[PDB]
Amino acid sequence: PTYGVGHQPYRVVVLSFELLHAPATVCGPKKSTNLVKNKCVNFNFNGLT
Amino acid sequence: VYAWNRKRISNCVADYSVLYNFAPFFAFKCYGVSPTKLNDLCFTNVYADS
Amino acid sequence: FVIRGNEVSQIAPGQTGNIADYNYKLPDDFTGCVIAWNSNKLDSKVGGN
Repeated sequence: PTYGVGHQPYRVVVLSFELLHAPATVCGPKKSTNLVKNKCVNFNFNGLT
Repeated sequence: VYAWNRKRISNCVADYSVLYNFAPFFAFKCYGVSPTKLNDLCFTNVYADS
Repeated sequence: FVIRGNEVSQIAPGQTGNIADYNYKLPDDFTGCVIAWNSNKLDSKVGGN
């Protein structure tokens, strides 16, 4: 505890994300709406806008 | 700061990985070079201003 | 993991050093986040931990 701040311990957590093309399993709390076809709309498929 | 000490360092082999042990500082900030590439390249002389 | 304060900058893509070379190496195409916080009140004891 008597060392300087440069030698103090630091806890490190590294969160690595996966941009794969497999079906997504970890998705955020954003709710999903219904599906509309044959109409000019904005779409958001698994973060693909 | 108005009488900063200048020391000339020459004719020696410099290992820059011991300054972390010497002093408790976070970042070894450098401007013209990178902190991790200071053992490959080498200069003529180096001056330390304290 | 837990490291020193001097070795926090080594946990990054494209970084070389003692930790990044012998303990934990990150990919150069890394896509993720790094979190580091001081733990001087948890990982430090008098006489050495």
